[PDB]
Amino acid sequence: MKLSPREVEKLGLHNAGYLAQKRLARGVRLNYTEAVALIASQIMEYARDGEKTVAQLMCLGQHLLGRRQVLPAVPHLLNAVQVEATFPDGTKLVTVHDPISRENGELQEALFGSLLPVPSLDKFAETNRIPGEILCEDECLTLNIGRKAVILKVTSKGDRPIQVGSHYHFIEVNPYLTFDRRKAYGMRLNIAAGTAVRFEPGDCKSVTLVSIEGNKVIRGGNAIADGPVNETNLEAAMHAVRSKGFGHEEEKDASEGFTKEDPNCPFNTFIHRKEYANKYGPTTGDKIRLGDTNLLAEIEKDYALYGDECVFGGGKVIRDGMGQSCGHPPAISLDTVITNAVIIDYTGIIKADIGIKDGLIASIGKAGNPDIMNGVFSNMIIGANTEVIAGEGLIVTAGAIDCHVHYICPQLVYEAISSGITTLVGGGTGPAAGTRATTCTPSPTQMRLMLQSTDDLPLNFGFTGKGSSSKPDELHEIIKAGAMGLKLHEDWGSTPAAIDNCLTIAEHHDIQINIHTDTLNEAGFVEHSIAAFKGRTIHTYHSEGAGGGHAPDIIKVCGIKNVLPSSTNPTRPLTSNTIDEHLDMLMVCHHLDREIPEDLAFAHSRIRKKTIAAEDVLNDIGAISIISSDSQAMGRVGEVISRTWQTADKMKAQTGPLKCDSSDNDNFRIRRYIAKYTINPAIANGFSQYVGSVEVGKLADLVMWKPSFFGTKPEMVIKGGMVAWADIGDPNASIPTPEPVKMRPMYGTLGKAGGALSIAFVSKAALDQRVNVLYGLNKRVEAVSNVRKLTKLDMKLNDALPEITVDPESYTVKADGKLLCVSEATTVPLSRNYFLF
Amino acid sequence: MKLSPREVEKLGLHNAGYLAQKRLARGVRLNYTEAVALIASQIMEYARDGEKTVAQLMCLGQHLLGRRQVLPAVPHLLNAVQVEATFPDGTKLVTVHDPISRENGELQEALFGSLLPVPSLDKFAETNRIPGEILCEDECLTLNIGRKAVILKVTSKGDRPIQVGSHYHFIEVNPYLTFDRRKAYGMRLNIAAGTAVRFEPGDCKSVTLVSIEGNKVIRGGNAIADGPVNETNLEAAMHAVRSKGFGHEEEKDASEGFTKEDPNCPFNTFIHRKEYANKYGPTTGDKIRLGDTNLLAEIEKDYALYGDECVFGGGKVIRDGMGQSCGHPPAISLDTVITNAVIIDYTGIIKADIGIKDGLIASIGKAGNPDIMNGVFSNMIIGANTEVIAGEGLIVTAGAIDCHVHYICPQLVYEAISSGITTLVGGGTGPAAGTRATTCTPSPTQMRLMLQSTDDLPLNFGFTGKGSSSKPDELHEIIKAGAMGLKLHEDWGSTPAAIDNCLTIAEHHDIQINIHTDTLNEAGFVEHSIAAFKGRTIHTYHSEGAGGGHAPDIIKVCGIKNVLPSSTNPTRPLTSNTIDEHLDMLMVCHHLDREIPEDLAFAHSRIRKKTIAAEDVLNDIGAISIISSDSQAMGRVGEVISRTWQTADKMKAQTGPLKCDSSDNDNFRIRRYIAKYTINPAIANGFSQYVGSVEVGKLADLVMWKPSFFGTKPEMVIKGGMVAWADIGDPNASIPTPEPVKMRPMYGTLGKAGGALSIAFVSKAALDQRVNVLYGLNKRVEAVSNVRKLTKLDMKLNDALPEITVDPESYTVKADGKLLCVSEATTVPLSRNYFLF
Amino acid sequence: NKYGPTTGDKIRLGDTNLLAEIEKDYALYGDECVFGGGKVIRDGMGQSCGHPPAISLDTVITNAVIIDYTGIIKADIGIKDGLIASIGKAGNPDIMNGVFSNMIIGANTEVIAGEGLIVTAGAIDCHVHYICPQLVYEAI
Amino acid sequence: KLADLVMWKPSFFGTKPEMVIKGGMVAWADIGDPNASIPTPEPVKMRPMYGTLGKAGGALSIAFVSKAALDQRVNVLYGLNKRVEAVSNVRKLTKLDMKLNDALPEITVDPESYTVKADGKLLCVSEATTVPLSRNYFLF
Ligand code: NI
Ligand code: NI
Repeated sequence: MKLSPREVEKLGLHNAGYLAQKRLARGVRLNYTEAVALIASQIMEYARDGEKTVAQLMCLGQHLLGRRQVLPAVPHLLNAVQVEATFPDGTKLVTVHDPISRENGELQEALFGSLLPVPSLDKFAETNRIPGEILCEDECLTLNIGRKAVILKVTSKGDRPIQVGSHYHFIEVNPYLTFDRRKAYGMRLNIAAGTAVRFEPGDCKSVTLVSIEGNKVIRGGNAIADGPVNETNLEAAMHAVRSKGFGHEEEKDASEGFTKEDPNCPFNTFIHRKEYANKYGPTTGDKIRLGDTNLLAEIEKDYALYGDECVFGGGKVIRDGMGQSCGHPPAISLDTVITNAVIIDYTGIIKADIGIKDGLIASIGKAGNPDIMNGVFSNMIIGANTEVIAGEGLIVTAGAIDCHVHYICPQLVYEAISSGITTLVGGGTGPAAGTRATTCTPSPTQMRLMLQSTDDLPLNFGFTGKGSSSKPDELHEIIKAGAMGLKLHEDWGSTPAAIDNCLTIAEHHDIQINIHTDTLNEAGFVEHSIAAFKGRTIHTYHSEGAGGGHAPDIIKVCGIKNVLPSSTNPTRPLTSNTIDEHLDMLMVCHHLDREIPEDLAFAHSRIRKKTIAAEDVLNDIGAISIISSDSQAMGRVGEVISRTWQTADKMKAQTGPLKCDSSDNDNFRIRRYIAKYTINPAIANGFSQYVGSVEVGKLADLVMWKPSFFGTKPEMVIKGGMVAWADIGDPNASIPTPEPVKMRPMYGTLGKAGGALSIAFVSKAALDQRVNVLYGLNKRVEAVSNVRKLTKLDMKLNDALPEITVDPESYTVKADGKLLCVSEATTVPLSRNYFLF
Repeated sequence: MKLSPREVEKLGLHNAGYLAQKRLARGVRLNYTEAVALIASQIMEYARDGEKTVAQLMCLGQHLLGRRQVLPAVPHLLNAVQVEATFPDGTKLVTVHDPISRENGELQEALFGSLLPVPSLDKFAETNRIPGEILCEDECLTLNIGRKAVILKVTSKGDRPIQVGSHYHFIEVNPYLTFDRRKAYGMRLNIAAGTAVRFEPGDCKSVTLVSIEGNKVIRGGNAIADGPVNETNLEAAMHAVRSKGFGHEEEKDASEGFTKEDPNCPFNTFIHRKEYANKYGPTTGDKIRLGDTNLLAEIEKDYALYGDECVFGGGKVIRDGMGQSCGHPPAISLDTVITNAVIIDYTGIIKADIGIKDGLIASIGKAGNPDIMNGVFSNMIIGANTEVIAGEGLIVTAGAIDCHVHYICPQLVYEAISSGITTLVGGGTGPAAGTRATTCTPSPTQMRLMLQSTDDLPLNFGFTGKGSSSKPDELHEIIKAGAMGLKLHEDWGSTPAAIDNCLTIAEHHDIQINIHTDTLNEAGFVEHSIAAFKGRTIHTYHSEGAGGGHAPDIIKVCGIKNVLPSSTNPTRPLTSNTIDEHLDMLMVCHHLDREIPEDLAFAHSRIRKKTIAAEDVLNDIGAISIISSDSQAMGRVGEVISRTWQTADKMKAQTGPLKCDSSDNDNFRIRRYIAKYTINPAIANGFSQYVGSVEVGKLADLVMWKPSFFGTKPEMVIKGGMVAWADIGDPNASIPTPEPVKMRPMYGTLGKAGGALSIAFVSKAALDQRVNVLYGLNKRVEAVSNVRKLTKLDMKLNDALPEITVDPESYTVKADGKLLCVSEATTVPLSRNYFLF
Repeated sequence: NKYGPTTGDKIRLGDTNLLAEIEKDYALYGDECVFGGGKVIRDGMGQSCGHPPAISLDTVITNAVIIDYTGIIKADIGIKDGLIASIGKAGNPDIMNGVFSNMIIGANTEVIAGEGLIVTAGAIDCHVHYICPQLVYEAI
Repeated sequence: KLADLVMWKPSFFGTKPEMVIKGGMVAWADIGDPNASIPTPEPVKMRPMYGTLGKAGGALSIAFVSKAALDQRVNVLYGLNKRVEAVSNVRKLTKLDMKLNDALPEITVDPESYTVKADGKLLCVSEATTVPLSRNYFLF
């Protein structure tokens, strides 16, 4: 065969398209992935026939699928489909535009080549909301306010077309443009940023120019007016215009004035809010739908001055001397800048540019050129050494932190980073039996081996040891070796003696203690474990008890002040299929038999509907502060984020807005829930200063999202200022977009680069021992700290302390005397519109 | 499932076979890949049935497909199909020989197991050239000229057979062979090299022996006659023959004489030219078709003396004391040798052996043993520490250089090396928006990160910085950090001031400047950019301007002496589908709207049929010297080679042979076009002393091609004397050939070996700073040089300087006053016979 | 005495009878690069301020008498990245005439005073017997 | 075995070696003035040779550790350029394994007079007023 790599990936695309074809043939409404796969594969097959031209397939691709063959969200999620295909002329790109544009598609065209029976149009059932929509006001914003303005008359004496950008210095335009070059000094076109004005040969146009702001320094272009804006440089520029032969004709009666906040001012350029949001992303007061959920994030504020947005492209703002600063020290220029980004964080939902330098979030605010723009600080200068990432219409979020990973395989690392998790904390050594059940890395030899094996991966890593011992010796040994925490587990012995020993060791070493308590109640009930805590800080994994813990009342720990509670994802939210799944999964895990009464009694005592339904409310009100994975140990590493937002959606459906929220937006709920997997795990584990939020000085572990895909599939995962993972298409494509578009690893994953972008979190004892030198780790290594004085009040936005009471018989849960109960959710968002399987 | 790694690959093979089955069922004629996939998959399914023997499937595989179910080239491309399958008695290899041997195949057998409807034989349409054929003369070559010859009478007294090779010392043969051992001293069988004479037990034969040449030293065998050929050693050998009991019987009247250039001489052995070309590959005067193209490469000369070809195998020349030297220093022994290779290079098209030592091309000439052969120099000795690569009937070409790579993903690196590109020059940091448009690596941090990430890849790498600045500060900073060139780009500002600044910096630092001129004509027209050049050397990317540049007449730079122009592949050659593809590709790239008149006007001004037709003539006459990719930025990395040859084919179809060519061969055109991606990029970028040609002293970045597959899919890519990538079959196969045959990475890609075989090209400023030590690079690092005094006359075979004139209105292009116009090509070679998708 | 000999002067080489005459001098009289308290090489006077950081010399030997097989001259030697970056006149092109871009004294430039000293290329000894490592110290 | 050799002049045996070879390379040697025309002239001192410089001294030596430490690969943990080997065969040793010194006398010491008997015979040696290998050789 001699198959090249692109043939292999195209064969995978064809297999996905054939799966979509079978599903379409049996009459199900396809989702986004299936529709894209079908359209791409059918375009490839029609190209393989060789009886069509590229334009014919551009027209044909719009007829394959209609609105009735796809889910109601697909027409909004699916704007175009690029694909490469080998015609008789060779490989050609062909792109379908708005492929879903009819009520019904041509199903014979859609299933062509598959040799499957074409289904009748009746087979597609009938039953909406736009994922990622921007809800704007019906207002026209006004650009370039408080500036000196002049309306000039320009005529082209050239024989070729001449576009000029919005921020290009107008006195330095092509010499074959004739106009009053004296009145264009220190001026730029008063038009929307990133747009242009075109002068066809001989064309005559009346333009409006507004003064540049900032330091008012002209650089670049033709070097006609190289220098600050003043009278002497104006005379020098006019002498250069006359000498070098640049078109100049005085217009004595030109119109002069100022741009005002006036609808009837002749110098003002207006732009509708919808057009503004389409061009640069939403501004203050707009709202964003988070995926296909019911949550609306309103932009609390916006750092941009309208008219000076940093837009990169051909003939756009970020260019030499216009939006790329040129006359500044090389060493204050940003390494990277994410432009026009909507930042969702636990602190707020804002619109800003994120400047990244040396792998840290250098600044958040307005970027650009202080020579040309107002409001640009010295930590936000875009220089000639600055890479640009376009955040127009994308959401920037901090990389998620998963604090309950079982290192059972290295493929869960790829699955986690592909979903936007940049930090894993947990324990394990592989698929050994001890780590399938526990997040313990027992041996120091295994600690060294796991720190060495994960050294090249572009994630932050933290490993915990086995704290289930009644004497402190081996705990000291494993903390000294690199363990940043200890784990008490029922399978090693989670008795009160072990709890006391592990907690005094934690107070000695300033590490966090994770506990999975005794489900059998063999040494005592939950009150005796709480007594063993002795008021000391402790993190409780899966505090509900579905993952495990004192049957039935482990959930009482959500009311204790010194206990930091967390939840695992497989119960988030309660749904119709949750109990059967969890019961029989528990039976599989524990090798239990349904036919023996004791085994089924244990299973039913441990998997409880009422206590999970209470867990949902406790997550909503802030009594549970962290949502983790428990990966491959009753947990899914790639669903910490999505499941969290699903919970939020459910709690808006069945409880309405929170008290702090209103009918306008869901900003407080969004902040509370995004804190559960970004900042609260970081505070709990003791590395809050490095990761967990989009804050200046923190590591640049960022995740880009389309608002239509928020919570399911990110556009790219940036690790330490470099793109670690991203959605990319065919490597042999003419552009990056053509199918198959997969979440692939980028240059941040190769060589010794992935270690240069990330941190290995260890204990203070291990860093004092310089385990990064002993083990030969290329990664950065930092010590965890500030975890022993923590109470529930330190969890951001999740500091509630209800008085929990569980009935021993009926398992009814009351918080402050009020019953906690929520209905089962028959559906969830962020699941079915997005995933092939 | 517990799927082992081989089951996954066999499942992929089955998927490819099922795709081929669906295509065959709808009645298209399969290509090579589809036919191989179908035959292998069907053999696997018949084995899975368990009702067939291996012989039954050997016979059955020849009847699945006929000549009417496959393209006309497939019967010549497809000689056999090996496949490994699980029969009821375990895993067995079954291989089909000449699987296309009927007009029509058994379509029920071909589609067996798929449950698809068998198509009637009428559905396959009707419409020849042999890919890779060797056109030889009707002449018989004569072996071993000017040697002393004796015809002896040998008889076997053994009870089991004795086969003797062509170069084995005949006095050293099995003791049970009786013959005149005195007349066999210093003699070897006068037969074709690598062949043998078989003595069945009791068999009595008459053989002809000719003297060995060179130093005439006998080594190895039975150690009967070790030493130089003389009288004293003859007497010692005869004493050893008598003592050790070797069969000896004097033949007083044995015929003796000399081998002559005479057809009717009794001592001469003749071999036909077709048999010679089949056995050892073509010799002087033969012709080779390059793939399925129109082009015929004639062997200009051959370094081989007929009779002493270095052939490796069982009982063949390269053996201890016959073709493997024994009495030389271990150090002068070659590390490896490519034998009997046809070398296509811009210098010439020759037949030679390539000796590689320490990762460099140690020598080109005749390899072997100077003790036994004439014409072997001390830099071409095959010793006991020499690996052998068989170039018999294969073409060896220098690894291609792609000078316009956008480092958007690391998968394009695999795509490039799998197609024969060994050196990438360009810029980028990942899928950031700044690098999807430009080949700029802006930050020094990103320069370090990218040099570290590509440290283990087995390719040569060169990174360029962002030169679009009006002051030199950040340009100095990024050149000092590792950048070996700068890119001026319209997206950052490609104005005359930036051009002047970047060019004076280039003159300072001795790096090359690549430019993407201003398409908007915002600061100047093309004459003003040329004025900004000020006669200084500059590389111009995609000089035609489809990729971008001054609308419509950037192509005028092809006439400027100091400009080194290049073209990108997606316009190479003009075909019927090119304009629609490029128009709508530009529309998606620049986010343009077809319904806005200005946007469509810009798009039509940029994508022009007349200049895209002009660049074909300009590449043919040599006015365009380099063909690059522009990978994933309107460019395909894996088609730099194929597209180039496609253009050559087109320009032979529509213009005939060049002036320097004749009706016999196309050697000058082949050299001119192979210079466009091997040597000219190397000269332009400043590392032509290391890579870019099959020349002694250069790095051994070689690509071995089957002549039928030349230009599409190489047999292997050697990097620094080690096989970096190769076409290999199932890992669990009994031999390397069985399907699925994929181009896989070899041991050159693992560990710290990939860096040991490559060069990272940096600036002189960076090598003086020792960035290979600062960044911890295991790769070799060299400085680029000799790029500022270059003119068009330094590009090899592409030094033409036509006087170009473009019409402002009609876009008509004239070179020296003559209209340049080429017809659209409705088909191309090297595309459809070879690729699955 | 102040800056070292200029064109036409002569220097006795040690206590030998050999006189090295300065063949030529790159200095413009009045703009000698002298480092010290209240001297020429200062910010904005003889130390340049308005140039890229990366063209500044790493080191500059000032007012040096260079004896070499090519000639016996008087010049400043600019060193950058461990190589002899340039030989000529160092200083500030804002204030001084005859300063090229490879001879700019910036704020990242170390100064060695060659006033009245002779500069020679390090000798090459091609017949060393590596009998001990102490001869290396004696040689250097 | 490792080539840890010591070359002595027979007139100087036991006091001052001519050279100490470590792993086939001269580690230390008696050498004279570095600027002498030959190695012999005074002051002749025992000086360290090229075996003691750079990463050569580790290339010629062995760091003896336990088996537990070699299993842990402490040569990799600590970044040692020296060769590392495990000690072994020390638990089954008796007096009879010491070469040429395997005698086992029955020793008896008097508690009061400290008189020592071996196999019942008094052990007594006179004090030596002089020793060789001390005064003919050492300056101090
Ligand atoms: Ni757990
Ligand atoms: Ni370009």
